[PDB]
Amino acid sequence: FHLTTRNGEPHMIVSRQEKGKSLLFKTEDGVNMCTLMAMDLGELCEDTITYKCPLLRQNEPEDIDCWCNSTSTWVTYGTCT
Amino acid sequence: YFQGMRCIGMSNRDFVEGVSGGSWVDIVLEHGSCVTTMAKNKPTLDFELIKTEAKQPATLRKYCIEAKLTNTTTESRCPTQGEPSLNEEQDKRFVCKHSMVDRGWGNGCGLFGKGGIVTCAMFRCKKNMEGKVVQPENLEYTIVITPHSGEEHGKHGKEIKITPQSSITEAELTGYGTVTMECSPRGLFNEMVLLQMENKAWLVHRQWFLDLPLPWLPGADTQGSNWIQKETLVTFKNPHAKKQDVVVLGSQEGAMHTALTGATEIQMSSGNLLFTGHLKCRLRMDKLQLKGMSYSMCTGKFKVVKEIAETQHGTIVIRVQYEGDGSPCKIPFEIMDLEKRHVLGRLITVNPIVTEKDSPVNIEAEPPFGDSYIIIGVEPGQLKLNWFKK
Ligand SMILES: *[C@@H]1O[C@H](CO)[C@@H](O[C@@H]2O[C@H](CO)[C@@H](O[C@H]3O[C@H](CO[C@@H]4O[C@H](CO)[C@@H](O)[C@H](O)[C@@H]4O)[C@@H](O)[C@@H](O[C@H]4O[C@H](CO)[C@@H](O)[C@H](O)[C@@H]4O)[C@@H]3O)[C@H](O)[C@H]2NC(C)=O)[C@H](O)[C@H]1NC(C)=O
Repeated sequence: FHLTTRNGEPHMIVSRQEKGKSLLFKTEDGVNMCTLMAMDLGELCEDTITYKCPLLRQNEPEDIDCWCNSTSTWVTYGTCT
Repeated sequence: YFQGMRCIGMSNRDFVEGVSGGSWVDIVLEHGSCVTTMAKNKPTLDFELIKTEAKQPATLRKYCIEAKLTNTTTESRCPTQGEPSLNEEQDKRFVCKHSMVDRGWGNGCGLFGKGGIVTCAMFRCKKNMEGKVVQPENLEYTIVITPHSGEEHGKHGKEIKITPQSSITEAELTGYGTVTMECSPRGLFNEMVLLQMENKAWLVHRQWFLDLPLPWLPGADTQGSNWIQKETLVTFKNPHAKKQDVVVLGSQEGAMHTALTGATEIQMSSGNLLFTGHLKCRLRMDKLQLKGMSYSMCTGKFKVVKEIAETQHGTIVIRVQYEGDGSPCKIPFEIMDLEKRHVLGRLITVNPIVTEKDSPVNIEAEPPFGDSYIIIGVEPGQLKLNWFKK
């Protein structure tokens, strides 16, 4: 994925080929691992969606399909097939 | 096939003549009909209103009937943290919505409760329709003035365009001079809009049009991106802690075509709306004159080219062909009683003339009711046709 920035926070641009894999990237705070469970993750196209993957410390995820373990990260992917 | 034939062939034809000399003469013009004016020593003329169109009418409002969405972005906050915001909320191209959604430990919040959430998506119109308001004051009427000469033949009638703001018109008729005329309308727009969907249009009510549940832009807009009421073509689904789906409705063209059942359809061409106008005109002929006084009377033989035809207006069309020499020459013609003592009836195609030898010429005449003699040419071989008008 392409790692960029959104208002100073990390921002991942995820493509279809990355469906199902842990998204790792180094940060000043160490290695950040974000988990992406987006069922509608498709090919990158004009139909993108963008939202935040919150930092989860010691809590099961609820009503979300993206979260990270060290730093809250923004995510963007396309839904085209 | 000849000059003046069109009006002769029309069932709605008025014959107008003035009771004075050099005075104005009033005529009424309607689409589909014509007027034949006649005057002593002046050529007979045919008038026909052929087109009434609005040019560059003002656009009242543009409506989006099909749109696409891109750039969906969602921002949400924890309970007790206030309303979230996105820069896109300032960008007029985006449709946004603020909602509340359950938040808690499972999604990054230290407290269970409802948090504010906001979602935006770029709105892009893919197809729109237009509502226009035609100013009666600027409708353009096209009138064709044809010299009723019966000249077979290049020889197209004089076309003139006027609006209710035009001043008196001085139309030139090649070889006859000029005829002056003024016209005034007689309506529909204080209250009806003209909706244009693709390249059809419809006459619709102002308020109905202004109440349509669709995104719009005021007429003045040339930018076309800051649509108003975007939410009319958009549905924000129930939000989740960190994201929310936004879906755009499908094209509303079919919905419009349906809502436009019974509405008066208005024809249009080259982007202009066409209507069927009604004119009242006054015309003066003091500047017109007969063509060909310089000519002399034919003294050859003519031959009736075809079968004499009866018209819907109590007249007849005699197609003759000059077989003599000495043309352009004036065609000798007279209608009399069986004894050839008195002159009866009259010509509608005044002062008939042969421009070229063996190019038949059509003549429209009005025989008196009953029996008469149509004397064409002068002897040797003068034509003496018996006619019975019923
Ligand atoms: C969130 O999760 C990510 C990824 O899951 C965190 O980064 C990861 O953190 C792991 C530890 O939590 C780290 O494991 C290490 O394993 C080896 C370290 O040795 C350990 O030491 C103890 C003490 O003796 C031993 O008992 C035992 O042997 C342990 O294994 C080690 O070999 C480190 O290795 C390599 O990491 C990458 C991945 O293989 C290699 O490419 C690289 O060359 C190193 O050699 C590993 O350090 C795990 O690998 C690490 N993964 C990363 C950084 O991608 C992240 O820190 C977490 N953050 C928070 C805040 O929770």
